[PDB]
Amino acid sequence: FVNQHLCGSHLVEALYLVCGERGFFYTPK
Amino acid sequence: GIVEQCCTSICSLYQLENYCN
Ligand SMILES: [Zn+2]
Repeated sequence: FVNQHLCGSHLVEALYLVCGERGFFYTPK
Repeated sequence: GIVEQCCTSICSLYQLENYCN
C-alpha cells in the first residue's frame, strides 16, 4: 500500500477501496 | 480521529482499516 499523507477526497477513495463491501465511516471533526 | 492519523501523519493499511464498518 502507498506510504503517504492521505487527505480530503484522497482519504475517502482510500477508504472506499480498502473497506470493500463493509463500507466505512468518515468523521473528520 | 482519521484526519490526524492518516492525513496529518501517515497511516499503514492496518490503521486505515480501523475506519471500516
Ligand atoms: Zn488531489
